Amino acid sequence: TEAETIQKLCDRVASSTLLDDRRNAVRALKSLSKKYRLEVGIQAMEHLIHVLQTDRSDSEIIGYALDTLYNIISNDDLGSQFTEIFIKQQENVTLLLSLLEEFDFHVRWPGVKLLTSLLKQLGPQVQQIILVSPMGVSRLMDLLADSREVIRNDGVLLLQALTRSNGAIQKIVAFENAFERLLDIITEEGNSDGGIVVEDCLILLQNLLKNNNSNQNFFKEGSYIQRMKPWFEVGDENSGWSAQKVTNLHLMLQLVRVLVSPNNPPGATSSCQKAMFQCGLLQQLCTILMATGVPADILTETINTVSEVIRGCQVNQDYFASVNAPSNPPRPAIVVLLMSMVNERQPFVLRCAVLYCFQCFLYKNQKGQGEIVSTLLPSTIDATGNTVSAGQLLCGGLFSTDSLSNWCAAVALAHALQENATQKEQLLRVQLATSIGNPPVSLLQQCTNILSQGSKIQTRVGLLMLLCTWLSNCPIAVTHFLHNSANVPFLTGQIAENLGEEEQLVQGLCALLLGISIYFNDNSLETYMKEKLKQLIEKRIGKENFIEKLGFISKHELYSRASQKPQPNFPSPEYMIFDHEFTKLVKELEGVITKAIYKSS
Repeated sequence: TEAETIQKLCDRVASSTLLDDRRNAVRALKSLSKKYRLEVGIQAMEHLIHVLQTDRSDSEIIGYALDTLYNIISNDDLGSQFTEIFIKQQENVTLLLSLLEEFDFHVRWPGVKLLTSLLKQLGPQVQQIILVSPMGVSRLMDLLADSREVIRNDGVLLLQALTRSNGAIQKIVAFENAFERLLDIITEEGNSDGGIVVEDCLILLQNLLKNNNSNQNFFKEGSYIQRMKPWFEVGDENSGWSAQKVTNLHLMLQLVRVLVSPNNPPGATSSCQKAMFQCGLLQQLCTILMATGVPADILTETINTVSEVIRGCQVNQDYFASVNAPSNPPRPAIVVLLMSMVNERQPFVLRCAVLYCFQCFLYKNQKGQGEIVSTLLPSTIDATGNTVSAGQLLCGGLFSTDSLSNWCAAVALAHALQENATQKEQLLRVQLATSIGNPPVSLLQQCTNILSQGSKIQTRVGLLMLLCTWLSNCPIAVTHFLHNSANVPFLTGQIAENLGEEEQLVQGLCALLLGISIYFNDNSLETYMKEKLKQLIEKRIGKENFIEKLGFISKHELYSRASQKPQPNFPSPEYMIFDHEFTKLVKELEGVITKAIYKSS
């Protein structure tokens, strides 16, 4: 029986009076830790611990005790329960911290590996023991300063486990110089060309910053954002990028994004956007955005990063508009964006990213909005220099046969109009170039006409989000809409029908559009005053029925997700239904429209 033989090694370790004997026993008990743990765990563990408490004068036996404990605890779920047994006595963890003050390799290295495993398996509990132990975090931070690369590198992994989801420890590590030290490890290792140690440092940096407002502030106020610029100085290569270089650069971009996340306190993102402009980071990122031979996944992530760097920041938005591609007719980055978005051939995730970048370029940027719309107006301002305009590309996508391009172009245009009173009115002057035989038709009416043409649902959702955005807060748009006599009957007909579930969303959007045409109706068009439209709802469809159908939009499965996330990074083309900003409009208007409809007078 092994339970007995290991009991004899246990009693030797415990009772044996000479160091040499105890040591050979621990060494053998080690043999039985790998390939045989369970008894060793339940019968050797407290003796191995006793060797750590006594016997500290012999590095060799301590080494073996820790290697054996590592083997009891680590999984390369037995590992979980042995961890719980180990830490029952919290002094067992503080004893490990004491041992980590020793520099002898055979003590230090296994100590680091064991405490890392404990930390990975029972994070919150082990972290708490370390946090309240005097000098506990300090002794671990100092592992980064060990002369031996193997220890320093395993120290980074330990500190990932220590900092994970622990605000208090993250703040201590920041005060103890972690940002400078980790950035310097990355520089020395060669930035994104630096292999797995760089990846590990970047992961630790993410633990230090993600969901940590105080550390993001420390990062910014410590003038560390400028240290991120060299990371994106990639140019000598641009064909044979290793998988590890891609992994590193992806993490580096994610770090940039943490600092300008739309979910931060607004002042934090804004102040970081400014700092990124001042040290040349934004400019450097736009350089990779316009380079050649950048792997698809980096290109997409870089576009999504630049998006958040510019989002709502006038100086940065204006910088982005000044960026040109290196072509014989210089071509704005914005045009290069829109080309890709409506390119039926490009990868879906790239088309989504380019849409995000365009939305963020326009966000709170009335100047940019007016620049886009003005390319659609009969105004011979020298558009040449770049012959294809942003407006021409959006019209092409709007009326192309590809529903994805229809949706993206309609949403891109809605973002050009949103909260812009002037551009909503300007866009009403746009008349489509019609092909031979066809009568003239306004852009507004043509968008509307497409809704009754057997177009795909996706096409019609996009056009309806556009039309709702256009008419919202714009009585003159409402009048131009209502003045074409086909529009109200069409809307009431669509809403009144008893169609399948997928078609219900279109019905709901039709109800929103009809509601907008009541709520924002200035009663200047005798044919369709508010009371006439309301009586029409009652007769053709019924007031309660109207509201049920209006309610379909916000009750849709994908609506909740679109409302929470600004990024349009849908899983696949069939999920491309709702725009985030559009969800804000529905939230703003559904309630007040509902009240307007139920009102009697």
